[PDB]
Amino acid sequence: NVAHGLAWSYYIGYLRLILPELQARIRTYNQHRGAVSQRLYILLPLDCGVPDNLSMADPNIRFLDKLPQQTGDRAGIKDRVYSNSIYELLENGQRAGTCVLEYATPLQTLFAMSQYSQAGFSREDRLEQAKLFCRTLEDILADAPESQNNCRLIAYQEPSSFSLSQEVLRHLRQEEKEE
Amino acid sequence: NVAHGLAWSYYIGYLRLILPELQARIRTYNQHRGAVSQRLYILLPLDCGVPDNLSMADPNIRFLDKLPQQTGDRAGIKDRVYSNSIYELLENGQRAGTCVLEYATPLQTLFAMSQYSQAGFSREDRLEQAKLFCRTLEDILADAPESQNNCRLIAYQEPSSFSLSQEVLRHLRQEEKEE
Ligand SMILES: Nc1ncnc2c1ncn2[C@@H]1O[C@@H]2COP(=O)(O)O[C@H]3[C@@H](O)[C@H](n4cnc5c(N)ncnc54)O[C@@H]3COP(=O)(O)O[C@H]2[C@H]1O
Repeated sequence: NVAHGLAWSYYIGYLRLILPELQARIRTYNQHRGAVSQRLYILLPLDCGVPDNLSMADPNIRFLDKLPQQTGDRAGIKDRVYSNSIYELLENGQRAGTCVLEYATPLQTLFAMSQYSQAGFSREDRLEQAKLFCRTLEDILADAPESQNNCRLIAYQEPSSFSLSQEVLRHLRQEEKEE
Repeated sequence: NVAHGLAWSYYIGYLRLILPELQARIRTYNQHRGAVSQRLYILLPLDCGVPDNLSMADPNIRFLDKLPQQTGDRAGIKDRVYSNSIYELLENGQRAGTCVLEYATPLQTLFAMSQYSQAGFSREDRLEQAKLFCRTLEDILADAPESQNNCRLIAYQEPSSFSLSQEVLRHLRQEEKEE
């Protein structure tokens, strides 16, 4: 049940420090083309396949720019930088949305752990732990609307023809339906 | 035993990506006063008290500068920045050493978890988990001399008159004894 600790680490050491400041950074970018959505969209692939370049996971997800970096002193590191990337979502050659998009990195940690023999984490427990991570993280944000309003969890499982851009657009449009 | 997963997360998502590049960044700073030591000194307070400003933990630990930032694309974030701070260690008004110093942030996560009721982590298990983190992390680096040569773990426990700068200097001088 390592996924439980990674979910809490994900919130304590990240979501709870950037999301209270995200709207400010979003509106700052729009001021100083297209309107960036005001939520952090977090990709939770249950197969734990976490590429580093989204464009390689789906060409329709096209990097646009970066937000204004957030900084802060943490654990003896001066000016620890929290940066986020803005992606355009394409659909049949058209820009259907623009949002701050990224994977949940701890799912990449789960994947790596399953390969290290010293970690005592079997390759078979990847899916189960990924789901415990999603469930735990969802339960955490349910008790912190400050952060829940600032992000949407996009958990998915590829069966083999899958569209990641279409998966994001579904959440991005259901959010605009209640805007 | 959440400490086990945080230790592996600490290595997979950090130590294993900066330490192979640390010497290059150290020597770059010395080129482009005093010689910075060529190891990352990581503070592991077993009481899990992890301030964000080292100078507040001990005035003899004085921030000097930052290293050249390392960057890389991780989990959909373009140019994720890994930064490190250089500290001078004072001793009776004299500069006894200079090194890249910082706390192990996951110990700060353990502390926060113990306060959240939803996390199911008792306040009493802080010390035990801190030690499991130290032990686990030490065992990981023993199997990766690439990273072990590039860092020294400084685990300590305050009894109530403690000197943190003197604690670091002891490790910094034992390393120069076999230089
Ligand atoms: N700037 C950022 N950008 C994107 N995501 C961020 C982030 N800061 C935190 N997170 C998310 O939160 C997790 C836990 O962060 P934490 O700092 O407590 O725990 C971190 C931290 O103690 C250490 N670490 C990683 N990157 C670091 C950095 N740039 N500076 C200092 N420590 C770092 O490794 C642990 C695990 O890192 P990991 O990435 O796997 O897991 C991170 C990551 O998924």
